[PDB]
Amino acid sequence: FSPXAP
Amino acid sequence: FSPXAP
Amino acid sequence: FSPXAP
Amino acid sequence: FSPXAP
Amino acid sequence: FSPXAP
Amino acid sequence: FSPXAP
Amino acid sequence: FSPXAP
Amino acid sequence: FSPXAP
Amino acid sequence: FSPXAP
Amino acid sequence: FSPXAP
Amino acid sequence: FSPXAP
Amino acid sequence: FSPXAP
Amino acid sequence: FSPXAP
Amino acid sequence: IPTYDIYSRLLKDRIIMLGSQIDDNVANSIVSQLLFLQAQDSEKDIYLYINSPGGSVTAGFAIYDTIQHIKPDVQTICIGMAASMGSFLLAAGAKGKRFALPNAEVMIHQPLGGAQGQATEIEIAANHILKTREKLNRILSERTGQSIEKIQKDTDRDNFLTAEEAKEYGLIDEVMVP
Amino acid sequence: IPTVYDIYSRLLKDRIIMLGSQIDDNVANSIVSQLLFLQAQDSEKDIYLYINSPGGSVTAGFAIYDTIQHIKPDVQTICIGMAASMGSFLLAAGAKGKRFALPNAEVMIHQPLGGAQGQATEIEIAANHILKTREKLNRILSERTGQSIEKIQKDTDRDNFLTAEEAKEYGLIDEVMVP
Amino acid sequence: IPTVYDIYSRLLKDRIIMLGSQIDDNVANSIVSQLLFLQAQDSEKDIYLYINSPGGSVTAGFAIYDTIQHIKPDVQTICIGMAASMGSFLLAAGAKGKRFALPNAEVMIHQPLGGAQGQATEIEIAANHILKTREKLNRILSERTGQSIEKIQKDTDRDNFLTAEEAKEYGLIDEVMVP
Amino acid sequence: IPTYDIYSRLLKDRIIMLGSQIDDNVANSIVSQLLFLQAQDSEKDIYLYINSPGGSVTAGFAIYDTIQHIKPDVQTICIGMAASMGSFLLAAGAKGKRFALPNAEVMIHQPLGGAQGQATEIEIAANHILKTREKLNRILSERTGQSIEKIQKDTDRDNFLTAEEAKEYGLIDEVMVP
Amino acid sequence: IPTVYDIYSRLLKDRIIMLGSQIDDNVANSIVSQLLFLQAQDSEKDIYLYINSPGGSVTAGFAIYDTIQHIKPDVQTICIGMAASMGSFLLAAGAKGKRFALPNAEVMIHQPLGGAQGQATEIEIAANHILKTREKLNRILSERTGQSIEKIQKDTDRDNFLTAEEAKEYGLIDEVMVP
Amino acid sequence: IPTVYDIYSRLLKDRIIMLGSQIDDNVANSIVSQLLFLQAQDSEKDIYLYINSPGGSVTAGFAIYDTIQHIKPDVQTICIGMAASMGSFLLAAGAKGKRFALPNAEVMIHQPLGGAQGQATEIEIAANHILKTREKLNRILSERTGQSIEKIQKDTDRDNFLTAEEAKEYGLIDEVMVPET
Amino acid sequence: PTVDIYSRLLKDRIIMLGSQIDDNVANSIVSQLLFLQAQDSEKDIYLYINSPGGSVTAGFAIYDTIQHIKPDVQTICIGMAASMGSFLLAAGAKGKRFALPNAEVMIHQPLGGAQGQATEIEIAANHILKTREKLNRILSERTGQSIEKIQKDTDRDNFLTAEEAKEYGLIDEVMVPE
Amino acid sequence: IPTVDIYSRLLKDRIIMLGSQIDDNVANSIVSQLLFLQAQDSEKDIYLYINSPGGSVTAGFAIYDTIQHIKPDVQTICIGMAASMGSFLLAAGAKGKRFALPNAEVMIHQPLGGAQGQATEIEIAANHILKTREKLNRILSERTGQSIEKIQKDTDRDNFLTAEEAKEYGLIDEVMVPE
Amino acid sequence: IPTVYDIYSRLLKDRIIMLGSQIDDNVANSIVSQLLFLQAQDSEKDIYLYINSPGGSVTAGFAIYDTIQHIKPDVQTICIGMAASMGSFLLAAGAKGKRFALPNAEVMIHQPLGGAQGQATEIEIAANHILKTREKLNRILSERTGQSIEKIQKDTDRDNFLTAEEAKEYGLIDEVMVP
Amino acid sequence: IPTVYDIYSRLLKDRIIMLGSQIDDNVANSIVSQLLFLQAQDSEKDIYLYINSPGGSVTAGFAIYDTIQHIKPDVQTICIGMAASMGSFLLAAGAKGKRFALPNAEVMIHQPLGGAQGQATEIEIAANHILKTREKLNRILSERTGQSIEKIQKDTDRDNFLTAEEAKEYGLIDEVMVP
Amino acid sequence: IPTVYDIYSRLLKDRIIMLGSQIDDNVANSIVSQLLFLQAQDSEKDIYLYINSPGGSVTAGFAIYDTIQHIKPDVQTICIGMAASMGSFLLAAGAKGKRFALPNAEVMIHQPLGGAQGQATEIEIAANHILKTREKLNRILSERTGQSIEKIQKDTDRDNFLTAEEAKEYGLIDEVMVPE
Repeated sequence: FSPXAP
Repeated sequence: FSPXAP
Repeated sequence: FSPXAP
Repeated sequence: FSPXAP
Repeated sequence: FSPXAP
Repeated sequence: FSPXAP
Repeated sequence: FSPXAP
Repeated sequence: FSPXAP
Repeated sequence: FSPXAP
Repeated sequence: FSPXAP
Repeated sequence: FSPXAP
Repeated sequence: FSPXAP
Repeated sequence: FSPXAP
Repeated sequence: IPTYDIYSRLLKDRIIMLGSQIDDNVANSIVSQLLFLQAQDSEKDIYLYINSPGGSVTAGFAIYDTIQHIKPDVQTICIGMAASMGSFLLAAGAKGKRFALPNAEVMIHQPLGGAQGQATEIEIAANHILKTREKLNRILSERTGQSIEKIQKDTDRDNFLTAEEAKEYGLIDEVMVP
Repeated sequence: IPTVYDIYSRLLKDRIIMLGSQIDDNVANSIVSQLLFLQAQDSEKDIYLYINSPGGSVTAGFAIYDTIQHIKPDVQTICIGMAASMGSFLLAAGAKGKRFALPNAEVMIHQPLGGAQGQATEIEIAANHILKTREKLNRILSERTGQSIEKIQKDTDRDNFLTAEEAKEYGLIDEVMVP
Repeated sequence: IPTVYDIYSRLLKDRIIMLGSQIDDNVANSIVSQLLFLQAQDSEKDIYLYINSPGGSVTAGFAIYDTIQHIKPDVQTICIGMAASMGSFLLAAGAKGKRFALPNAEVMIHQPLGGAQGQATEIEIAANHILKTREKLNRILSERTGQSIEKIQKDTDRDNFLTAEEAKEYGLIDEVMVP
Repeated sequence: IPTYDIYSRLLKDRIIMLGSQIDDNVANSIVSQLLFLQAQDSEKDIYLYINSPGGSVTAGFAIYDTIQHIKPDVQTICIGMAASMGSFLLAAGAKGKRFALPNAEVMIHQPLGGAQGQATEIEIAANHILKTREKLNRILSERTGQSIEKIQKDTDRDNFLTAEEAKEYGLIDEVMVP
Repeated sequence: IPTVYDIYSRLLKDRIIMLGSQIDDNVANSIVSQLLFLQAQDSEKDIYLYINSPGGSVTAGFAIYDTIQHIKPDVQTICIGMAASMGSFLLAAGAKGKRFALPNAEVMIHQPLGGAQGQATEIEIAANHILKTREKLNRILSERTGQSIEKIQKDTDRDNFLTAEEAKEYGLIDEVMVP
Repeated sequence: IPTVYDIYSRLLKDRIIMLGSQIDDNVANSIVSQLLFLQAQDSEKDIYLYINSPGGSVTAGFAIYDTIQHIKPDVQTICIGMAASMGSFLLAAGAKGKRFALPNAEVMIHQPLGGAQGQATEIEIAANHILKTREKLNRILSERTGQSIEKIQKDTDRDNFLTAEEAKEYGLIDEVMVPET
Repeated sequence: PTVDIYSRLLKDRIIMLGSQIDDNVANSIVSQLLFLQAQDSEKDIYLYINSPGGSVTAGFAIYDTIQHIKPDVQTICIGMAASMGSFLLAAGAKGKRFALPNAEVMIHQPLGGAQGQATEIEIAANHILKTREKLNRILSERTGQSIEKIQKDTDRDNFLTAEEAKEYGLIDEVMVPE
Repeated sequence: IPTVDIYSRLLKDRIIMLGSQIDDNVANSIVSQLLFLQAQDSEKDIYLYINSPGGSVTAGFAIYDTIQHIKPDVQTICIGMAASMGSFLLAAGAKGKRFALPNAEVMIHQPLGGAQGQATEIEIAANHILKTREKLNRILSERTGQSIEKIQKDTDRDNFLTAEEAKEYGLIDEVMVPE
Repeated sequence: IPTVYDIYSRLLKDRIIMLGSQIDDNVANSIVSQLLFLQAQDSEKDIYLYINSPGGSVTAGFAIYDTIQHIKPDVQTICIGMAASMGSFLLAAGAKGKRFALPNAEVMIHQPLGGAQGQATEIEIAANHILKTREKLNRILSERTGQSIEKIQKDTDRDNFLTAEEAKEYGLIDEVMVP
Repeated sequence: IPTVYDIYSRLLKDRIIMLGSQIDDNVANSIVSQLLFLQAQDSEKDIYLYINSPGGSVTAGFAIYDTIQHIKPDVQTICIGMAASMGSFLLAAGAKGKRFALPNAEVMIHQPLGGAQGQATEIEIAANHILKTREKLNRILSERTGQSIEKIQKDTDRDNFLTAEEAKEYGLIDEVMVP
Repeated sequence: IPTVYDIYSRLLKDRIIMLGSQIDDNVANSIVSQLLFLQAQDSEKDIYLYINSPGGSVTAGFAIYDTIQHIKPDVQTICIGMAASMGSFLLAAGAKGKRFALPNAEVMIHQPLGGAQGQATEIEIAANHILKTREKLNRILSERTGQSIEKIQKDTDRDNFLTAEEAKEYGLIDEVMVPE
């Protein structure tokens, strides 16, 4: 799940 | 059940 | 239950 | 059952 | 069962 | 249970 | 069972 | 069981 | 199963 | 099982 | 879990 | 189991 | 478990 | 349940209650009650009240044959439900004297059974059950006035009738009205 | 269930015995006692055995059978609903000329059923016992129906269902009881 | 079933006791009680024990056996249907000359059955007990039948089914009751 | 089974049947029959007929204490089997009046039980069953004339006795001969 | 089982009540009813409560307890066999000077038993309630035996088996009924 | 068990009805029938409802409830051992001034219990039914105890165990029956 | 055991029928037969058979695959070939059907079951008698016995020694140890 | 299931999946995964993805204490469901780095358990679970910024929250919106 | 369990086959395939059949037996722990002079065990099959041990346990493998 | 579950052993084997036993205990989540100065649990044995904690739950592992 | 469970066999195979058998026993945790001077357990068999410990729990293995 996680 | 049975 | 039944 | 038994 | 028992 | 019931 | 009990 | 109860 | 399938 | 199968 | 185990 | 089997 | 087994 | 027990009091008025599934115990009791009533008075009517989902065919025939054997007329009245062998006994009552209450349900269908084992054993059970069906259908035909062809079609699957429909069909003679 | 004396006890006053279940030891001892009781009350008057039974224990059925044959009174047998296996054997055991069935009654004859588990030797013993049982039954059935032992053997190899009219033709009953 | 005096209580009034089931502690206590009651009513008239039973508990069977031998009246035994195991032992326990079977009755003799579970010593104890139990049964059967112990031992090693006629030749009964 | 039922009929002759496993229901019934008979007649012997594999220790002791408490002598007669608590009861009948039939079985052993949970719980259960056994063994010693040390040894595992051996042991006084 | 009236009904005529099973609500409703019935027949004569019980429901026991204390007649308690848990509570509840046990009767005291499953809050409620129940049992026991609450707490922490003599010593009963 | 007429039949002659179990339809049909029979024998003399019950069916409890209030005679209520849930509701329902408990008797009150399975709509109908049932119970308990509906609601949120004395303080009963001597 | 052992025999064209015949077994045996044809369509296949039988349709899956592929499929009964097992033994290329000397062959009629309406039982009975007819027709052709004789000989469980199965025509040779 | 093993592939990216009930197995694995990631790189963030109905409290605390012990920030992301100990662990994420997808469900409630036996054992169990709740509420307070009193009341019964409600409560820092 | 290949697969390379369980179809198939494999690898070297087995299916056991006798390699048999029933049959099936038991091994011989359920006719067929089966076994065992069929029939009537030494005297093995 | 070597095998390369379940014979066989393996690889470097266990079999636990004391390397112990019963015993068994618990870990000590059925003598043997087992546990705990055996006896009488800080004060661990 | 090879296979490489379960046919077949494998690998080097077992099947246990005695290597036995019934019998079967237990390990000796149901004759057979089995176990134990047969008989009559030091005194092991 990026951005931001990662 | 009478009349008629009995 | 009387009155009224019976 | 009569006649005949009994 | 007679005769003989009883 | 008397007295009082009955 | 007699004699002796009873 | 008597004597004493009853 | 050939011939024919395959 | 040879001879004969195979 | 280091430091210290290991 | 040797000797002798094998 | 050595020494001695092994 | 309530109090002689209610059912024993009704038997003294020549009413027999068939209010359960039909097995050998039930048949044995109904057969005995039919024999007893006939032995007390061989000319007064007997009244068979039916609320039953049916059951054992041979048990049901024990009752059927007893009804036909005895001198008294046996009136049949369906209250609630007469299904399967239950509906066959309803039709078994004396001509002119088969009734149902208005909201009673009648259901007809083919016999149910089972078989397991060797092919030959399955064949035997199949020969047997088909023969049982032919016998019931032949008797039902005679009682209802319906053709065998039409009974065979109508019992192929579960077939639910209202009382008024059961009258039209000939399983009973009248719908008992208030 | 219903009373009048309950209904069976009232029929027992008419010398009617009802055999309306599977035949086990309990049923047999009751039937036997009823037969003995009736013979003691009057050893001349007929007893009527009414049969609606899928059969059951062979040894229980034989307790009944030998009791019927032992007592002075003639035992009539009437098949209502069904008489299968030991139930049909008992139907055939009624006094000659006094064996009946209702028109829609099923009669079924077949060979004895059983079972065995264990050692080869124990299976053998069981097998020998059931085969002797079958011969005993067949021999008696032959004598009662007038059929040969060979015909009975063949006809009871598998479940063989008969109408009331076929059982009469076979020799198992004397008469179909018409309305 | 019938009345319902039930039929068994009615028969009891004629000094007839029914052993028509498996022998367990309840059945034995009942048969024992019946025997004692009949002796108290009259200590000279015969008692008649009718046997249709697959047998059962040995100690229960012995409660009955010892009661039979203790009381003054002769106890006739009559096998109807089946007397197996402790049932055939009790058949053979009837007063000498008054032991009977019906023509189609089955008699079966065999060794006692049991179990044992636990430590080697416990199994040993259970083993010794059932072996001593078998020796008691055999010694009494020997005396009742006229057969040797060795013969009883060998003929009970496995289930041994006798006809009425074979039981008579064996000495387990005195007569086949002919109709 | 047969009909006054046969056990009620025997109870009128002061005979009590202990013909099953001993649990609280049985013991409550035997205790009551004992108290009843003593109140009917405080002098005439009672007869306890025993055919039991034993059962609950506290149930058996309810019976045992009642026997000793009441005025009448309680004769005991072993028919079939008397094992465990059943043999302890047999042995408890009035002196000179404890009998077995010739083929009756007597078995003596130690009490049995069970315990689960914490170490402290197991210990409590163990102490309790050990005290129960010493109590039983002491009474049997007094009733048989055997030392405690012999009873301890002879009940360590299941120990079967003939009637004649029970007599020699001191558990009964006589073998009832025909 | 036996008839004399069944035996228990016969003893109830002598004002004897038998608490011979586990204490549940049916048993309590029966014992309560018997107590009220005896008082109504005669409010001066002693009643006799015979106890052979492993205990059971505390609320059910308390229905018995409160009925005993409410009625006028003295209720004697007699332990035969076993009085455990709520069983021993009721034993101790009999009229002072009229609490007995037979010599070999076993008396057991311990803390109440229960369960709780669900939310922490539910568990807390269940725990508070069972702790209050124990405090109520302990207070009454102190008063009936003359032992301090502190000693009852400690001695009931685990299953504590007493001889009849020890029960007497403890003050749970007044006399051992020696023969 | 014992015959004295069985013991309950004997007490029924003294106008004593025993509610000594879980409350289901059979129990209610029986107590209702007893109450109607007693009123028919005599419409003036008090009846006495002895209660030892962990509760049960609300609707069965309400058959007993309405019957009590319908008949002319006062129904006294005596709690022995325990009255929980619908049991305590019936305890509180006795004729005012004639509701008792024995001293070590327990009383317990709490909310109704039920279940629901199926579609969301089904769950909603059952939730609304049970919450309406709880309002109906609480409104009657308010009137009988004298406590507010607000306070009954809070105090039945979880299982709430009362001693006899607390039940009296609460208004569930009128008197703790104490032992004479 | 490795290295797999059955996969190594499959490289030598050896297929093991060493279980109850169900659909998974059939699928596997079929795939193996087809695969072996694909690798080499002239060389013989060896089907080794230790099997109590099973599903008739699954057995026919295997039968039709044997008959359809170009290579001869030898059959060797080891231990037991019963019911559909014995059928498949009999289905091997003529002259190449063996049994080991102590192996067991059993032939019998097919087994099945049916419950429900008389019409459903008729259908199951018809289907199973047709299956038996098909099986007996094929066995007649494979063994050279008449259909009437196969019907008679399969009415009940019929156990044959290796030597008897040769005489009957179910196999060609008893494979004796050199 | 699929290859590209997908979860091991994601672990190469420092993503840990908490996608089931929390029991001792799941904890041992999550704890191990955390320590392993820290050994590889003690500065790169870890990402804990949570779809869990909760489970064991002690198991949940093994994961919790490991998250707080390691140097890396552990981000949490609630996908689907975080209930009970699931929501506790969601809240244990590095501050500023706790997220939920918009349609995720967060539920909080009190610990569940059970107790059986003596009054004293129930007490101990009650005390233990009440202590556990206090420990849970104290830590949840500090993570959310809510008071212990509020946490206590809000968890008295099952309390379901939308992602947005979880953010307002302080259990997460952001609802993760789509591009 | 352990990896040395697995341990059995490692022993297979030295031409050792383990018959270490109950004999059913799966086991027979495995052993048979193993024997065939080893023969094809080398048709002259010995195969060693290690036996610790309570027995099992007769026909499975004959699949193994016929395969042993078919192949060119001598199959040595070694009893470790136990060889009972078809396991002892297989022990005796090894190449004469090369059948061993370890000193504390147990060998047991007995009759075959089976079952049968249904019509007298089906039971007869079952009985006949199992008796034929027993004759087959006994005949083969005779030839192998040098004991007569009459003696084998007597000695297998009941379970008959032999020590290794007794099995050697009997002829079921050639040598006690001594340490 | 994850790979990344499975995770635990990867940790075993760093001399970490995971006791993350109930203690039974299989678990003890693995832990013992791991400890022995590690010591064979390096007889001087520390081993790290991480513990999240509710306890289990005392004899299993002692297999692990004795191995720990036997081998040369220091075994550090780290309680994550829970160490109860035999789990806490082993936590306490770690090298002096190297026994740790994480801040929210739970330690529980209690007496051993067991069972006994059978004859009085058998119960007594089982009682003696579990009492000896307890005294052995308590004595070791005393030596490891610094508490008197009497204090251990009292504090293990029932389930006794300690926080990590309390376990440290008690002497079961040396340090709470702070973040 | 863990990989290093699985851990047991890795110890087998150092001649260590782990008996950590109930003794049944499968465990005995595995241990037998392991023992045979180790003797093939090196006929002279010591084998180490670690025992943590409540016992089990007597025949299964004698498969292991007789394998131990047949092979050339000395088999050291080391009790960790518990060695009960057949487990203690095997402990006692290790090469003399090389039977050990750890200090807190328990050893338990008792008589064989079994079961029979059926005819009196079948019960007799089962009993003779279990008594003979006992006699065989006691005689061997007599020879391994130096205790008389009569003493073994008495001491195995009930469950008899020994500490490691008691089992050394009894002659079931040679040494208690103490820590450094």
